[PDB]
Amino acid sequence: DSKPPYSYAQLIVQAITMAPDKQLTLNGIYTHITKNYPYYRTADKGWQNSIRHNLSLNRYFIKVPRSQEEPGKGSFWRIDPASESKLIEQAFRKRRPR
Amino acid sequence: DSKPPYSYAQLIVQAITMAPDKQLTLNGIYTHITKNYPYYRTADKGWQNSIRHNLSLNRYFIKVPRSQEEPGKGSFWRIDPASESKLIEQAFRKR
DNA sequence: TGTTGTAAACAATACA
DNA sequence: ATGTATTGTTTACAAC
Ligand SMILES: [Mg+2]
Ligand SMILES: [Mg+2]
Repeated sequence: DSKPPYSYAQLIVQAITMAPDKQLTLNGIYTHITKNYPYYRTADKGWQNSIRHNLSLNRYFIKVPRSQEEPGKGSFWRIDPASESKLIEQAFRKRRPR
Repeated sequence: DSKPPYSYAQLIVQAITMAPDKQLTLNGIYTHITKNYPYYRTADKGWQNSIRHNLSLNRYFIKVPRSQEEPGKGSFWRIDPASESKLIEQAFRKR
C-alpha cells in the first residue's frame, strides 16, 4: 500500500465528510486515513504533524467544542459550510504524481 | 517585573546549574525561577505546566530516581552529560 | 507565483 | 503535585 495521490487537506476533507454527522476528532481523522490508505501508519508521526498543521492553517476547517456532557480530549473538526461544496467537489480529484 | 527573554528549557538549565549538586527537584526548579525572575508568580500555573512539560519533552533533561530525602515530592532532574556544556553556554543567551 | 510538504518551536489541555 | 501524551497554532524553508 503506497502513498495516495491526494493532498493532506483533500484527505482531511475525505475523512470529515465520510463521517455520519460530517464532523470528526483529530483522532477520528487519523483513523479514517490510516484505515483507507494503510501507507499512513499510526506509528509514523510525520504525516500526523502534517494533518494538524493543515487543520490550523487552512481557514476552511472549523473547530467545534465537545459538548459538556462528553468531555474528551480535543474538539470536533468540520468543513466550513461556506466552502464545503468547493472542497468536497475536489476532495477525490487525484493529482498528477508529485 | 517583566517576562525574561528566555525559553523554559533555558530557565531550567539556569535553575539546575545553579543548585549545589547540580540537580534539582521540580519544586526546587519552581522556587529558583520565581525567586530570580519575579514575573513568574506561583499563582499563574500556566508557566508551571510548561516547566513540567519541558522537563518530560526534552531529551536534554534526565530524571534521577530519588531515595527518601522527601517521601512526598518527586524525583531529581539534572542535565544530559554530553550536552551540559553546550547548554550552560546557551543558558543566558537572550533570544 | 501560489500551493503543498515537512519539520519544528512552543503552548494549551487532558489526564494518568 | 508530578509527570507524560495529545491536541493546536505558528514559523521557516523546501518541493512542486
Ligand atoms: Mg482552521
Ligand atoms: Mg525528559
